This record gives sequence, C-alpha cells and structure tokens, in this order.
Amino acid sequence: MEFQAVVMAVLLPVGNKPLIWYPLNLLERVGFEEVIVVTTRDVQKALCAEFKMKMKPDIVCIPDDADMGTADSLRYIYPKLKTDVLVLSCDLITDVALHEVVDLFRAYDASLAMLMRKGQRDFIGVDSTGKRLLFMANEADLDEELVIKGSILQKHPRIRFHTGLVDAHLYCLKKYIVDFLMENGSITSIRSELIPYLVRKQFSKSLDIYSFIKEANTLNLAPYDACWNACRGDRWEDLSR
Amino acid sequence: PPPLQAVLVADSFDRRFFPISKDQPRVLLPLANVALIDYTLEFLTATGVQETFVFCCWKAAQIKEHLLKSKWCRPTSLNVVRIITSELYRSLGDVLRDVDAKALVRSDFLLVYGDVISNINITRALEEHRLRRKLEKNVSVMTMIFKESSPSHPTRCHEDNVVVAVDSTTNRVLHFQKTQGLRRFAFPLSLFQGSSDGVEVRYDLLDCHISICSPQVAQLFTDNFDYQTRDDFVRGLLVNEEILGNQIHMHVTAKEYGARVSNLHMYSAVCADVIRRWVYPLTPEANFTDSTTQSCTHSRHNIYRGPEVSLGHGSILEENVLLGSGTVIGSNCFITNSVIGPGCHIGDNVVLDQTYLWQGVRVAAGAQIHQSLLCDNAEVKERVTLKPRSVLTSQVVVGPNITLPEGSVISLHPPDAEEDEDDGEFS
Amino acid sequence: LTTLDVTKLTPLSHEVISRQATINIGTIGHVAHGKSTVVKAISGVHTVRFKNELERNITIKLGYANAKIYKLNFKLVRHVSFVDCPGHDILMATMLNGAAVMDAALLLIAGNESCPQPQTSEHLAAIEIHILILQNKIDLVKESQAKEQYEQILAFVQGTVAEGAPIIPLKYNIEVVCEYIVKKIPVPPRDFTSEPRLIVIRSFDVNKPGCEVDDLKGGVAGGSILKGVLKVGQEIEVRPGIVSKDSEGKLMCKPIFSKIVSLFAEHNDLQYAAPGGLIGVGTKIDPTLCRADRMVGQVLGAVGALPEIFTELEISYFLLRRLLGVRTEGDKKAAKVQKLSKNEVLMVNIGSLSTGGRVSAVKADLGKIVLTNPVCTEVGEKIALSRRVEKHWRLIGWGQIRRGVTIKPT
Repeated sequence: MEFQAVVMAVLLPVGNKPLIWYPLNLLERVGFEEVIVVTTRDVQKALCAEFKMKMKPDIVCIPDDADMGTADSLRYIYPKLKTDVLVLSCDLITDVALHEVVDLFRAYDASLAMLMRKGQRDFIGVDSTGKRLLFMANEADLDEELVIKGSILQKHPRIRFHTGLVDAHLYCLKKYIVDFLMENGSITSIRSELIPYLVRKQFSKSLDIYSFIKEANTLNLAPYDACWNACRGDRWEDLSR
Repeated sequence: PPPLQAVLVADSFDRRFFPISKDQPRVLLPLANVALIDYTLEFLTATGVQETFVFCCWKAAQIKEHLLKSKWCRPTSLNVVRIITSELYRSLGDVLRDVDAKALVRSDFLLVYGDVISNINITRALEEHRLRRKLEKNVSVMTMIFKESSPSHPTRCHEDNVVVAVDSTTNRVLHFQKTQGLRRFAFPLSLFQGSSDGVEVRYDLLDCHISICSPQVAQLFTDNFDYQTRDDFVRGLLVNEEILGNQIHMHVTAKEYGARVSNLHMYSAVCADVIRRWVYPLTPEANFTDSTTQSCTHSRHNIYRGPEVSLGHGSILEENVLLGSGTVIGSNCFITNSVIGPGCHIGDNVVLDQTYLWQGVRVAAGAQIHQSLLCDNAEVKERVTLKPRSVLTSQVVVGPNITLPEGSVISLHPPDAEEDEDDGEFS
Repeated sequence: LTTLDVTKLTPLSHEVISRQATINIGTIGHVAHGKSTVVKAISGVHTVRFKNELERNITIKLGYANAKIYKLNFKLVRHVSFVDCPGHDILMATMLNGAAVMDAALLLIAGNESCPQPQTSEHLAAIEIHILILQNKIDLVKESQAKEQYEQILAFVQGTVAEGAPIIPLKYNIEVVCEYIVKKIPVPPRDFTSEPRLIVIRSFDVNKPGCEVDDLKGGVAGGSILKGVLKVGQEIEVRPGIVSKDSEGKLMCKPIFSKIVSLFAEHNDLQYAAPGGLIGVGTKIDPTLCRADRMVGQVLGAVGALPEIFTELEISYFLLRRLLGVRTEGDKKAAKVQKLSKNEVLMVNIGSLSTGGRVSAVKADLGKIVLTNPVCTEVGEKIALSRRVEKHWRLIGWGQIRRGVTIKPT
C-alpha cells in the first residue's frame, strides 16, 4: 500500500449531516478502506469519541495537542506514516473525480499534487499547459512588486497567472517530503510556508509540483457565508449521492 | 477606408555603429548587397502601404541620392515616398511631433524604423486594431507587432531582450520592460486587482519594432515633451493609467519573420537568417529590387552565385555563401557561411568563415578570416589572421605578418577606432 | 437679462455694465478632487458648457468657472471666477512668472487632519504671493470641530510669516464664505487702456459634420485676456502664427490676421472684452488651421503685440534646493532638485504660455534653452522652469531672459 489517507482537524459536524462525513465519504467512493483522522485538543481531546458514532467503513482516530498546525499534526503523526500521503481537511464539500489529481502525481511522478478551484489576494502562476505550477506568493509577503527569477523564464517563457483561485486543501505528498518536514521544525503550517518553499526550491534529481484546476466546488471556509452557501448547495450535491 | 500610410524613420538616433556610422549611414549599410532601406521599403510595399514618408537627419544627401535612383521612386511604383529632412531632429519624439505639426497622417498609420527586415502581413492586425477602435469609441491607441521565439535564439540579443505582461483575452498590454542587465524582474500588483480574470506574463516574444498607430499617438507625443523614444511613450502611458487610459493592444505572429538590426550581433544574425531563406519571399536570388547587379542563381546548400564569378580551381563553397558579381576567387579557397560583395578579389588558400565582405574588398593569399567584417575597399596583406568579431572599415589596409586580437575594430579615424592605421597593426 | 452695450470709456472693476466675470479668484488647497464640489456649491452645476472636445492636457490645463454674487429680488454686487486645476506646482509656476493670475487666493483645506498635502498647499500659496482658508470637514463632532479649529489656528500661526490672516469654518457655510469674500476681497487694479493681449488656452471648431455649404463658421478660439479690452470687429493677429520648417532651415512663422467676429462668455457676451476670464474669441479664421486644441499656446494681439517670435532663449539659472513644501517622512532624495543637466527636456511657463525646451549648453550663468516650439512672450520677463519628478511636472527654478534667437516672417 502506498497512499495513506490523512484527515486534518484543528471540525464541527454542522449541517444536515456531519461535516467531517462529507470528505470521508469521498474516500470510500474510491477505495481507501482505512483512514487516519487527527482531532483538536485545545477545546477537548475527545472529539474522536463523538465522531465514533458514525457509520463509515473503517475509521482511525488520533488525538493531538492544544496548539498544533497541519504541519505540526503531520510531525506528530509521522511514526504512523510509511508511504506517500493524501492530506485532506474536514471542511471540504466537493464532487471532484479524485482520479484526476492523483494522475498528476502518477504520470509525472511529481513530488506534490494539489487541487485548486476557480473561486466565485494570493497569486499563482502555472505554465502554458496549465498543469505544472511555477510560481506562487501572497500579498502578505509582497509590498508592491511581484518578483520573477530570470532562470524560470529561461526554462518557461510563458506563465499564466491566476488571482482569485481558492484552495481545496487536498494534497498528494511524497514520503521524503514528510522526512524533510521531520528534519526542520521551522515549518508550522502546510499552506502558509511549506508549499511556497517547495515551489521556490524547484530551481536551485529535481522537484515536480502539479495543480489541477476545477470548476465545480470549493470547501466550506471559516466564514459563515461559506457555510450557508454549502448548506444551499448540499441538496444538489447529495441528489446525485 | 483611407489609403494606408507609413512613417519611416531613417535615423537610428543612438550610437551603436561607430565608427561605421562616421563614414556611411546605418540605413544604407549593405546587408546582402542590398541597402536596409530597400528591405524596409519592400516590406511596406508588400504589406499594402500606399503612401510613405522617410525622415532623414544624418547624411541626408546620400540617402536621398540612393532613394531617387531606387525602384520605389519610379512613377510606376505604388508607394509614393516623400523625403523629409531637417537637422533639428534628435529623437523619434521630434519626428512624431513634426508629423503632428505638419499634419501628414489622416488615420491609422504605420510606425517602423529604417532598418527592419521583415515579411509580415499586417492585414489581420490592422483589422483587429480598426475593429477595437470602432467598438471602444477611440479608446485603443497603439498596436505592437511581436514575433514568437525562444530566449536562446541569437536574434534575441541581451541588450534588447524584453518582457511583457498582457491580458490573454483581449491582447491588451499591461506591463512592458526591457531585461538588460537584470537577473530578476518586477511586476506591479495593481494590474492584477483591476482585472482578476487572469494576466499572462510573456518572455518568448521578439520586438519586431512594428507599430500600428493612431493620430492620438502624434497628439500624445506633441503634448508630452519629455517623450523621446517609443519605449518612453509606452512606459509613460502605462504609468499614467487613470488619466487618458488609452489601452495599448498587442498582436503576436508565429509564422512570419520580422526583426530590427541594431548592432553587429543583430546584423550577423539577420544576414545568416536572410541567406538561409528565413525571410521568404525576400531572397538574395529573388532580386526584389530590380537591379542588374543583384541577379543571382540558387544551388544546393544555398550557394548563391552572381554573374561573372569565375570560381578558381580547387576552391570549395561549402554552404550559405553568396558571391557578388565580378568577384575573383583564388585556388583551394574555403568559404563558409560568408557573404562576398561584388567586385572583390581573393587570393589562394584563403579561409573565410562567417565573415562579411562588401564591394571592392581585396584579400591576399593565405589569410585566415573568422566572423569579422570588412567594409568596402578594404585590403589585407599576406600571412594575416583575423580573430572573431574583428572589424575593418573604409579602406584600412592591414600590414603583412600580423594577427589582430579578438576585439579588433580599426578605422581611418584615430579616436573612435581602437587603432588607426593604413599599412600595419603595430602603431 | 444682460444689460450690456457697445459704448464705454473706462469701466470699473465692479461695474454693473459687464457684471459677467470681473476678478479671477483662484482656489489652491489639499482638497484632492474635493474642490470641484465646493465650486459647484458656490457657482452651480453646469453653468459653463459651450464647447466640448477630446481633452488634450487634462493635468496641465487651468480651469475657469465664473460665479455671480448677489445680495439684497436681489442685486448682483460682483461676479468672480473660480480658477483651479489639478497640480499645485503648475499653478504656482504660472503665477510666479508675471501677474494677472488668481487675484484672490482661497484655501479649500480639510479640517480632518494636517497631512503633508496641506503643508504643500500652504507652501505653494506662500510662494505664489491675500488668502482665505476654509474648513471643508463637514459633518464632524463639535468637540472634534473645536480641536480642528485649534489645530488650524496653530497652522495659521505657523504660516503667519507669509500669510496668516484667514478666517472661515451644508449650504450655510457657502453663504457665509460668499459674504466674507465679498466683504474682504480687495478690488484689483487692471489697466484696460493698453493694447489688447490674450493667451489662447483652448482651440475649437464649431463646424458640425455635414454642415451647410455657406453656413460654416469656424475659428472660435478660447483663452484669457492679459491686459486691455478689445471690441468685436477688431483686426486681431496671432503672434505665433503658422510655423513651417519646410524651408530646410529655420521655420518660417506667418502670422494669422482675422477680424474678431464675436466674443462669448459662458453666457452671451458683449463686443467688449472683460479682463480676467476664459473668453472665447470667435474670429473668421480657417477651421482647418485651428483644429481641436491645435491652436493653443499662442498670443492673440490686435496691433501686433510686442512679443517677438523666439526660437532659443538664454535664461539665468536659479533653482530651489528641495521640493517647495513637499518633503515626506521618507524623503530619500525625493526632494532633491538635480543640477542643470544638459539636454534635459523642461517646460518654461511664461505667464500662461507654456512651451518646452532642451538645455543646449550652460556655464554657471546662462542656460541656452532652445524652445521645443517657437514662442513670443517678452524680452526680459520672469520665466519659470519646471521638470518632471515622477509623471508630474514640478517647478524647479526661475530665471530671466537675457538674449537668444528671434525671427519675424511676413
């Protein structure tokens, strides 16, 4: 076995049906007999007990500490990791055929595969084919000018930029990425620092990073407006399921 | 609906050809035994222009004399060239301001430099420009011509390499900057927020220096005094966004050739491309300028032979070689990837590689010449070896038994040339 | 209705005979696209709209807006014009090159903060020079209003070295300011006995497309009268004229002579010309020769105005150290006026005539600036010199004309 499904939670079973049920069901839509979930401990390290009342095919739950990011959660869960991982988030409501994303991880033997959607602040730049992303940054770390290296333009003279895209927080990741995460404690969150680090490190036996663009669904974001939109669309989403 | 008009600038206002420019205008430099002005004029005639104006400031007499005896000045020609001369011109801004003041253009004219080698057909770009002007109610003001390429091609010189950020949907230029002496590039974030539908950064383009312009360009030039060159105008318009928006659009071609010679690097690249039929129908044997001397015959390996060449016994023309009429070739010569002007004289056992010899050049036997340039009426003595990138200008004769260094530009005029002499290289 | 006539000898500044536009009152401040609302409240909505074309120089063109002041069914006491354009540097440079520019100064500052823009406006007002500030921070707390009044009092005390006697504080403020201005605006002395002289700041062509074969009137230029009064039918002449360099040398300048068919204000104006307004002289000039804003930058005279056509002028270099009043917190060489570098394109704005020029040469006492276009202003008048800092031309220095090159073709 080489994929080990991993679910992050740092959520709340809100909605008509429990929120965490929605992504987990997707895992049982395509194989994935076993799954690892990590719960929060700042509120209470017992949400696993509450979640144990569901009826999924098979569940594995692990408590965490009070303060721990996604990268910190992976750092804690590493001893249970033996192969490539598939990190998801509890807040994610989508009907994506997952087989596309892993195909980028499969065909090109990439070091990272992610899902990215046309939202309806953070800049990303992919190549002409729209598969291998080349640059990514956020306005938080940029003052007024966006900087592009000469070498990347030498290797790729045509970059297509996207601005309003929304991440789905789903990533196929290699094992040596987790080993490097072990080697350095300076990383606390995946999205905040880890992905841009790899993107920059692609250009110093190299690093391959790919993103798949979708046009159907986003994740239930922290704002309550996203939860309301997810509730509105849940009837249509579950009509097929 | 009005006939097409093209303003032609016959003066490269910078100084990138000294000391060559001190004796002959750059626009009249023979590329393939044909003046660059003839190439640009033939391009304009083929693309459909009917009226052209050529503005000359440096050595206007020679340019006028060459033009009046050219094909385009005949009454049968479809282009009515008009030579405008004035010694007060100092930049393209002055030329455009004079165009606005004299009020030549009616609408939707062409702006090109006088040293452009191209065969682009601008009908599609012209239609797009006119359609956008009519739809947007005189918002769009400029259209640029760029040729797709790779950042490693020799034509993409490090001096004039450029990078753009454009709108993929509407072909609208949003940022434009040269890349000389830069390891990283900066792009303003504001253009992202105005249109979040997706900008695209392009580095694979090549600046053909071809523009479709509106009288609004002339008005902006005659208002903005500080503007001197096209790049200055583009940057000023792209920094003064909200006031007089005046969106700039771009047209990219990938099936036709277009370039602008600006230095010996570009000159050599363009000559190599032209000899290799990269600018078809323009060809040395095509004789697009109906002159008797440039009649040529085409053979295998692009060996172009003029009339009365008289190849010597044992000599070998390897490939990509053009010989002017009246040339004389010695014995066991080895000429490769070079151009020999009419009336030259070459000795025995001479080796020529990637060189360029204009009319009247004389070379003694046994010389080795690589990648250098020899202006007209130059002469080389025996046992002389020229290193790559050497230059010989205007009848300078190199003395026997000497090997010039790598960077060796010499001319009659003392100060500009690194060395001046007439019978040697040592002082 | 108007009560104009065609019989006058020596009109007064506040004479009711014209009562259209007497004194040009300029308003310089840190409004930042807020002074338009103040002008609209004080004058009207669209009182001045007679000829609109594609704007040529939006940021370098002065804008006039007349306004009639009445009090008592009411009697019109005076009619001043509000003149304000974007960019304080251009207005300051125009003012500091002669006279007849913004006789009454007003400050449309805000009572919300004391940002660097108010300091720049105060410095510009001090350099140009009667001033009068106004608090535009409407709908503010009464305690905040008192605090703002104290801060403005402190700022006025600081500025009292040059000018520190302003007093002012939604339509009630407009009436109060109008009354205060009427009581305080001194009458400016204008010499109407001199020969007429105008600067053309706008050109027009009223010939509509597909017009009649004979009913095609053209040549309605627009500008401001420098000194004197002119009547309809006078044989006016254009000092710049048509310039043509086709002679393979110096450009021949042929003056254009035409009879003044009419003079128009925002309303219907009389034959006589009232100094201090954006009057439009409709003459019998060729419409083609004066296209949309094509004839701007010229001097209209009636008796061959004394300004001779000039091609190059030798001025005296005298520049400021830093940017006047503009010194931000960073100030990393931002307020660093560069030396008189050769071959630098800068405009000289003599009064209202703004031409361009590149410095051919200079040795510490006289820069020979060759004008971009031929101009005719004066022989020894004060000529400014402005340069572009960052997409914005700003005044850099002053000087006086000493010698140069001139021509007069006919």
